[PDB]
Amino acid sequence: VLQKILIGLILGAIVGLILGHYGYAHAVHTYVKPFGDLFVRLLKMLVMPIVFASLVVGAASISPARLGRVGVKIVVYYLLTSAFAVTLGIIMARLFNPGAGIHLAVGPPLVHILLDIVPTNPFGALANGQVLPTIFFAIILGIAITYLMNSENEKVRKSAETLLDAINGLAEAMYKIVNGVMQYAPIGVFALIAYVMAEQGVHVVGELAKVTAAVYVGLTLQILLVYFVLLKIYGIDPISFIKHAKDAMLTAFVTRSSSGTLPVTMRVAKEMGISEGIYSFTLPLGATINMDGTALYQGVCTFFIANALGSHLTVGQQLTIVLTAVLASIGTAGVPGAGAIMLAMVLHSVGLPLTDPNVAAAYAMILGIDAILDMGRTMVNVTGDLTGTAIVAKTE
Amino acid sequence: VLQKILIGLILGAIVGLILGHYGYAHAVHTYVKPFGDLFVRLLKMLVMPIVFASLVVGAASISPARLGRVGVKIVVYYLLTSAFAVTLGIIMARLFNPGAGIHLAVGGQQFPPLVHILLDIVPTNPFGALANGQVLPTIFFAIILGIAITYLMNSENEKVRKSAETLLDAINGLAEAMYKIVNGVMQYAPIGVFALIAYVMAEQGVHVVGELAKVTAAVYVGLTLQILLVYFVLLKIYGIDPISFIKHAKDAMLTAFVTRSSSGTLPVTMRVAKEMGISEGIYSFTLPLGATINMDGTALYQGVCTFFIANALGSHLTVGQQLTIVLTAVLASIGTAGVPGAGAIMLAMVLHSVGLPLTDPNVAAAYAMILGIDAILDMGRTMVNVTGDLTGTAIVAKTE
Amino acid sequence: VLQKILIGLILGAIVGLILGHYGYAHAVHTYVKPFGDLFVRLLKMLVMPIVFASLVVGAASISPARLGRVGVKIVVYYLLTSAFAVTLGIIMARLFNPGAGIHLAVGGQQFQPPLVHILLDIVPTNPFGALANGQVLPTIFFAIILGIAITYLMNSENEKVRKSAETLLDAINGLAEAMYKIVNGVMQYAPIGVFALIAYVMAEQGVHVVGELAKVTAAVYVGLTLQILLVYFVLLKIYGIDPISFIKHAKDAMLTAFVTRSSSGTLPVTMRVAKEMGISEGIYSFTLPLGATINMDGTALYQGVCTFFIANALGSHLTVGQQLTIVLTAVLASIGTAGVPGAGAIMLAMVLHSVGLPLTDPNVAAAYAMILGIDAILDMGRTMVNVTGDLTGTAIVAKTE
Ligand SMILES: N[C@@H](CC(=O)O)C(=O)O
Ligand SMILES: N[C@@H](CC(=O)O)C(=O)O
Ligand SMILES: N[C@@H](CC(=O)O)C(=O)O
Ligand code: NA
Ligand code: NA
Ligand code: NA
Ligand code: NA
Ligand code: NA
Ligand code: NA
Repeated sequence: VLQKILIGLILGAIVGLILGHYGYAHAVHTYVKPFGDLFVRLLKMLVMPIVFASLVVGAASISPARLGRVGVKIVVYYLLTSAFAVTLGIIMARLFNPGAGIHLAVGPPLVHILLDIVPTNPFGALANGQVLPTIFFAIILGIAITYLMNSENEKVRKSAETLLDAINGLAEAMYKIVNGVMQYAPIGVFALIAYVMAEQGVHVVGELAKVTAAVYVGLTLQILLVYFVLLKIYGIDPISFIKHAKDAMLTAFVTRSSSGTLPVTMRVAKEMGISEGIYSFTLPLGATINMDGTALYQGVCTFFIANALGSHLTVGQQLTIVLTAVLASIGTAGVPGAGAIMLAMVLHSVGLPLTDPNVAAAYAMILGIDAILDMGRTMVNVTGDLTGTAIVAKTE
Repeated sequence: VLQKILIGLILGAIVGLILGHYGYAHAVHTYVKPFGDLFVRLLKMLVMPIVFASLVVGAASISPARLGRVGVKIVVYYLLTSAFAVTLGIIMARLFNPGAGIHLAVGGQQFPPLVHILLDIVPTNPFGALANGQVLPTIFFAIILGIAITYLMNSENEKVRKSAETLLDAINGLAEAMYKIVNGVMQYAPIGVFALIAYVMAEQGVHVVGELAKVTAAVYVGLTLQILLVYFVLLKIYGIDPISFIKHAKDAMLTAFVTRSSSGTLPVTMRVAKEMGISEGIYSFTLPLGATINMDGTALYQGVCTFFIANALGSHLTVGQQLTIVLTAVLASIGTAGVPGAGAIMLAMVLHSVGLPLTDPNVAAAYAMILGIDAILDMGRTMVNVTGDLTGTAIVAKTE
Repeated sequence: VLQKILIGLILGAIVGLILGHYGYAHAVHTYVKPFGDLFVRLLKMLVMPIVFASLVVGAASISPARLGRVGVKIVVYYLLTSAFAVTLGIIMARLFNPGAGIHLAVGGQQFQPPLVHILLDIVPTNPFGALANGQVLPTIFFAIILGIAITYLMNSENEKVRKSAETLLDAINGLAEAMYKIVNGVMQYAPIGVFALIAYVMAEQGVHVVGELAKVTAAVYVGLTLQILLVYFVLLKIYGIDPISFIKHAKDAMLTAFVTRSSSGTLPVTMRVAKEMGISEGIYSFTLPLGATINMDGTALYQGVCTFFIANALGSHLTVGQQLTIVLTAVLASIGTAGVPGAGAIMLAMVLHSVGLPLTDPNVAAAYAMILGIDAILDMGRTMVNVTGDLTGTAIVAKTE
């Protein structure tokens, strides 16, 4: 069964939590966290081909619409889900008030980012991660192929259908393998939370426990208040959605890599019957743009620091968190650290840099339990993609 | 229309030239030169696949000849076109005499095994070579693959011949698809172009005065006379209509001028070779090769710079052994890469050949004057570097 | 003919040996060793595709067995071949006793991996990366996984799935095939390539094989010869395969491996000898690349006979007892040692700190620098046996399945 995951997740959360309370953070890290990393190694392996392949073959569907409309749909969808997510985490940090005790001890060109979506060598872009420029190209290829196939010349249309196939052969094959790599997941998962529990979990106490609640409640309320709602309204069964997306949420949670989860996310989109036309473009894009769980986490962390330091958090202009949280979320990468790291950009937005070494002394507190906040946050980052995809998949 | 390029090129050259006279070199650079770079990003994207694919499928044609003869032809073609080009630039710099005023201010200054270059043509990992630019080793391998494919298809075993034809197809699928795209990316060209000369005009253009204007003339007149005196002529004699050639190569010459990347123009140069009906067997090998070997417009620029410096410093430019420019210019040209600066950079090698290095900090004070308007000289020089590939390809395409 | 190789190897060994006795180590290196390197460049070129392709198509054959059994077989084969090889080189260095004269001159001086963070590295994180940056091993791991997913994709109820899948599998074979076509052409260069390659090593390190260095060399090559006759010829004979047909077939791989000293660079030529002696891509296209970095038999001997050379010149008792700890670590070091044309030297260090005599104690570091003075001589021999052991094992296991 795939409750062997929950058997691993629960057993591991427990076995983990215990062993780290007894100073064996290092019996774990040296002994258990390779099996958790192995699992990840595998899932990374599949991300590059599965993404490329499935997007070329996902330029099956209509050039100007689908893509055009679907992009714009999903983009618009993504923005509002994220712009909401922070506001929800603002409200969570006005509710829980994480910062009384005084912070104890002390001690990119934007444009030259947009241009970087258009690769300069697509084999480069392939061989060095780089989902986003890959996406951009994989699309352009898959479209040129469509047009090649409706050529009058039938040597053109011969080879073109040829190519398009092998590419699908691959995309398909990746999907075949994401099934096998899921067998490891119970062990993979067990080992992964075993670590984070026996490590940062035995540190979630006092005001750190306070902030953690303010996050995860916010994350829960993102789902029920936004996803379940937006699903319900759009006529899709929320509860069927969860049942199907169980596998991606668990990987995303446990891995904390949105980008690492992508194959498993994409195979959940396949096996809930959406078109490669949609999912194979919305998913990778969203996998780095729709960080809903980050925008909450960042909105609730800006507050945590500005409370321990005791600014008024502008009773007025804290929309400039909301704004910058969005912006930072969009920027934050899909690796299992960067929301912390990027939180900085929404901090210098509220005017409290990691230079004023009390700020830097709270932020370092936060960072002490990031991988805890990460799991939750990540899982919601991914879910937001599936929701959005699914919603837009039903609109088209 | 593709006169929207000329509408962009002329509007941009003007809008540019003006704004840079009014100290807005930075309103441009921050606001207009991304659109120009976007265009380039795109064209870079295509170069790697288009080059690889088209050459494997361009090992359609006859193994020993075609390739063999065509290589040798185009190589021989390339050498003499370049060896001429410098001599034409020598004559331009004896004509215009760019160096009376003494290289005034001093102080603002500047800092390969040959064999371990030839060996570097044979790649050690063809996916490496692919994923890291590297046209030349790619070419080498793409050929070798394209040939092994031909031979695989005439195998007695028909599972061998099944899969082989299969592979060769998808590869063509791609090569084809790239060509489809170089058509789309051409749509951007008018904006792309407008922005790209908007920059160079509003930047180094408002600096082309006095003896800098003098050297520019002696280059561009030399570049014009490379066309009329060598291309138009070598085209006419070989029976191809010059004026149909220019009409067809209007797109590659405009990209190359505006981009200044020989190598970045390659897809558009290769889709001009296709749509003037030459064989992938020829063009998909002569074009990439020449795109980094047949720098004619460089060898002129370098011959006419060596003279500009040795005039401002006032050496006799050896009344006798300035053939050692001619020789080294060739050698430098061959070497100079297809990126949008290196003719300047490489000019150094022909300077230390005439015996005046960038150490003697008056030399390095002229050479830094030159470098002040290089992108002006680059547009010109680059366009001629590409044209010379088309000319030679076309000429040799007609001989075979 | 392919005796134009032997005509080049012999002419070159001679022309080389002579010119380096007359201080023209640099007339050679500047003039002859490019043609030797060109040859290598080419063979490198083919390695990546040939390996990848042939393994995906090599996941023709049965998923659970073949692979399963063949792996375990070849793995088990490999261990014992190597574990023997050192013991043979132990015995060679008890026989020839290379270390009387005290390590003269001190002051040559060199400096001094997480295992688990090696195993994890076999599973690539981006297969295009792995491909584009050498990295045979993770490539293997993935190429298999691909080739198997392909097999299963082809027996799908959906026949659009089974359409494109067979499509893909074909082009991949188109390539594999095409590489093999080319390893034939690149063999044409071999006589020149070979001539130039030994021309170098002879006119360079060969005019240095004198005295105790000649002593150790003998103790190596005799050990290497006796690895063949005593182990290969034997294990071949017993398994019913004709040794002398095997040698006839593997003549081309052995000569490249010897002359190139790159086990990994020889791989196309080795893999095309496996093809043209009629083994399945199912076997050879997995056992050959794996072994090309794991089955270093000629290394484990060289390393066992080098530990002894140094421990003799320094005069330790070489533990009359626990020198099995060489045997053990030599295996481990052999397994680790890469297929590039130096690393047995470099890795010998790990079996030295195992016997407790590091390159810090600068007389150790003054012997090890003597060894290294003639490594490329020991390398040719050692390497060729590293490859042979792959063919032997492949062939043996190829006949078992
Ligand atoms: N690990 C997170 C990123 C973050 O920490 O912000 C994710 O992939 O969603
Ligand atoms: N940018 C030129 C090189 C040069 O300026 O010499 C070209 O690529 O053609
Ligand atoms: N050159 C050897 C490695 C070594 O010298 O240990 C080989 O490839 O087999
Ligand atoms: Na996401
Ligand atoms: Na993000
Ligand atoms: Na050129
Ligand atoms: Na050049
Ligand atoms: Na080996
Ligand atoms: Na090894």
